[PDB]
Amino acid sequence: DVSRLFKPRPPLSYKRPTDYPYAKRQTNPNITGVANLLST
Amino acid sequence: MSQFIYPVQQQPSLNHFTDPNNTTVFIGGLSSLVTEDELRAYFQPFGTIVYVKIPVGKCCGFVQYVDRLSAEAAIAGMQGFPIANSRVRLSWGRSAKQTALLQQAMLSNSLQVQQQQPGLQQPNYGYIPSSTCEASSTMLPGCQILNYSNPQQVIMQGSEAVVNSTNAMLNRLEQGSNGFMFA
Amino acid sequence: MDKYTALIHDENFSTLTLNVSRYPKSLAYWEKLLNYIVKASAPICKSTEPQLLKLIRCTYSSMLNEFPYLENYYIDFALLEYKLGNVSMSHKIFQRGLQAFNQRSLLLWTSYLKFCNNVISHQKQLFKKYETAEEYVGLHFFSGEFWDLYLEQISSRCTSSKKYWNVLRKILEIPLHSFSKFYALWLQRIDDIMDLKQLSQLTSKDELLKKLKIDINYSGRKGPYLQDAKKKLKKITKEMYMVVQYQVLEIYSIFESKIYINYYTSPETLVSSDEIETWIKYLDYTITLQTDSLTHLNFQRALLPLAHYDLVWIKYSKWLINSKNDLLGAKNVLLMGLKFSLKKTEIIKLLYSVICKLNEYVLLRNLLEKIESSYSDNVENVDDFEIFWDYLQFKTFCQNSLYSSRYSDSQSNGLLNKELFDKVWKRLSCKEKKSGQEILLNNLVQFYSKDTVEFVEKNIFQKIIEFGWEYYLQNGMFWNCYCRLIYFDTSRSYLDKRQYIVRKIWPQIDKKFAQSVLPSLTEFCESYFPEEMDTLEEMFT
Amino acid sequence: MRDIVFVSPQLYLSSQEGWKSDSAKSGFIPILKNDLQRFQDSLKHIVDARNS
RNA sequence: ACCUUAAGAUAUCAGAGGAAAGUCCUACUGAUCAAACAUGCGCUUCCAAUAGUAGAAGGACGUUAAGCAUUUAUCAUUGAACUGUUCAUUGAAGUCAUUGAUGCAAACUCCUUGGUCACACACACAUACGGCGCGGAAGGCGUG
Repeated sequence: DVSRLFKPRPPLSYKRPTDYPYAKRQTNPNITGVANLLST
Repeated sequence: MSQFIYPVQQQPSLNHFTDPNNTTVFIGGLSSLVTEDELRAYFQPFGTIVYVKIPVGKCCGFVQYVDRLSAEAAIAGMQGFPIANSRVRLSWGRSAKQTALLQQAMLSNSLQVQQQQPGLQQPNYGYIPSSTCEASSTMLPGCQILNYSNPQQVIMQGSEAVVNSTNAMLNRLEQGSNGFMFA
Repeated sequence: MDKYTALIHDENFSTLTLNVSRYPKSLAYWEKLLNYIVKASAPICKSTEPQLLKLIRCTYSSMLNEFPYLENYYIDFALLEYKLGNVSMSHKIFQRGLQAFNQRSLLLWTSYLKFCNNVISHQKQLFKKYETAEEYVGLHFFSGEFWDLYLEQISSRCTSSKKYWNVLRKILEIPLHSFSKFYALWLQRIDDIMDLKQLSQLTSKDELLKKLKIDINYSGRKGPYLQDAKKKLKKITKEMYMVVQYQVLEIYSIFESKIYINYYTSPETLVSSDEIETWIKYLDYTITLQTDSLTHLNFQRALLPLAHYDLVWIKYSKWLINSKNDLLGAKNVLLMGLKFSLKKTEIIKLLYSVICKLNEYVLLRNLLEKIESSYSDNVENVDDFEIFWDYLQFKTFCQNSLYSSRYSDSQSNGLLNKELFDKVWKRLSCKEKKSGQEILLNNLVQFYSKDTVEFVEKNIFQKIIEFGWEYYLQNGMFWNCYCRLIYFDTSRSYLDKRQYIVRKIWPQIDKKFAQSVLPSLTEFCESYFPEEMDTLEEMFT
Repeated sequence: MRDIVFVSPQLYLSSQEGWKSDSAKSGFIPILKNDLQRFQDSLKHIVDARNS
């Protein structure tokens, strides 16, 4: 009766991820420069 | 108070049918044209035999095997098999001394008490029940290390037993056709 | 100096590995070597030497290939591989172990499912594994643990709570060792029902209305009516329990109480006669019950203690032949028992006959070639006579079927073809070392035609007569065979054959062999030649 | 592998050709390649008995 | 045996008074805010057949079901034939699954939930519809 009450839930099922991988996560690169706006 | 209890039961009073150590087979309905040798020939290949008797004029005999397995196989296989044109009904029985004791005890109607047949004193390792022998060994499990003499002593089975069995089979097939034995 | 090289340059490793390689079938040296190789790796972890791990894996695999029936080492190897971090190879090990038992092994199934629960984590696949396992090993007498695992998994995962009823209903009828626990579960779970509609979990509405006279949609006062339904259901459960208790108590009282050993120990073990007798009786009882799954399970369960005895292999093949009519099944069972049994003589004979029956003669020819090659093509000099005799019979059958007859009247040359006659005469040349001389002579006699008897006499009996081998010359059964060969000939007239015997054969024997040749010769004389008996006894004074 | 080779006493005593291999098959026992000569010498008397 | 501490504050602006410049305070006074508690709005939405064997909302980690349609099951080295293809060998990893996965769709079975309230079995309505029975749930707004 020591740990007969804290029976955990069954292992969580696996679902294919719908997000980007931790290696591919990034913000926007190739942020274009600010000098072109000043002219026009 | 627990809801699970071990089962308990009453004993069936040890007659010849309810004895697990009983090995003798009571053959009834013999035609009186059969003798001890022919009956032994009938009941030999199911196992080794301690004794075979046919009371004179009582139209019934007894076969005392060594193995309970042999006796059960004999009863299961030889049932209704006609010896000397008369069908035969097999059932369990008792010995000769026990038969005489029971007859005197029911003539005197005193007790009618039976005694259980002796056991083999387990554990036994050499023997394989329901096995036949007629006449080195590494004592490996596959073979049969020990066996019973054909009538009684105990002999260690060898590799030449298969040769001897075929030799005797051919001998009794040649001679038995000429007619020196009905067995 | 690394741990692996230090181990491999240790002297004890050479001695243990040599004992193992010298005595492959003892398993004491196997287990000692495995304990040593495991213990020499003090930490078992993911960072220990890859070479050492590969060595441990190969040692375990070699032992499991040598002894296929060790459940505990399958489990231990799979658990060690699980500890090493990868579970795919653990699954492969468990599946290989299950296949080694033909999927019927309670301990392996229990440990495999206990490991599987933590790992698979996919409801459909896990439950399909459970359904597959129950089909093979569910009817075991000691199958309480497997059903406990199944019930706890269902109660933990399922939320509809109908599969629990549908599985406990099946469990209620199997004669298990611990049927009482499941009956108590059933009684409590029926006792905790609280409304009429939940009785539809038990059976169908039409069935309840028609058999038990219980109406689920009964509207009104439902307290006493639900109590009536509970009483009727408990009566039905009591009758089910009566049947199951009778079955289980009979089985335990007769058979299961006498069996003490249920585990495969080693090829060097001996099993007791009482246990053999009770195993045979129990197998017969199971066959009589006529349940195919239960019979297969009981045979595979009986193979564990007495695998190396071959009587259970023979009995299993006989059952598959004459009760299920499955000759391919019998061939497979005997072919598998060929690996295990230590006698192999009766199994080889029965396998020969079965393969002849299935009209598969190419496999028969291949088996004959293999058994001849196993003795370096010198099977004619084998110490054990039975293997040679069976091989000679079936090789003669194949030779007759393959080569056209070289004698008249389509009298097929059985043992008179130069391929087999060479072997027969080579065995006859030993003359005291072997055991089947008389059997070979007597089985060579039977030909019964003019040219065939002429050939047999001239090649075997005349040649031995001229060589004068004392062992055969003083053995009266040889003279009986010669006289019987001549006398049963269908070509000679009676006067010709009597003349031939009396004036040729008998004078050819020496008088100093009288005290040994007289019994069999007189036995033949009394049976066939009562008139010539006077001549015999006069000449043999 | 390294410093370990598989030998099969049954196939060796049956005078066949594939008694030694580097693949882990059924009926194969590991052995040290340095010590294969002593493995052969251990079975010498039994193989001579079979030959005679 | 190890441990003994972040520091501040508790609606807000404006006006009158008391202890040049802040500084503090006022069971002081206005206005705003926030909280609690009462209390209302012709406020807004929702509250299940019995005149019947139903239905609504949400589930199923339920069955049919191997449903109907698609699609997947290693890499390196060496030898051989071959016009890329096939067979074998050594090494390296390797979630289980293929009765799976994914796409589509339907039937069935079952669980939880609710005023299963009262009066009615009714000819209404253009300003379109007495929102003119008692409660309950949830919000919106107003007053004290």
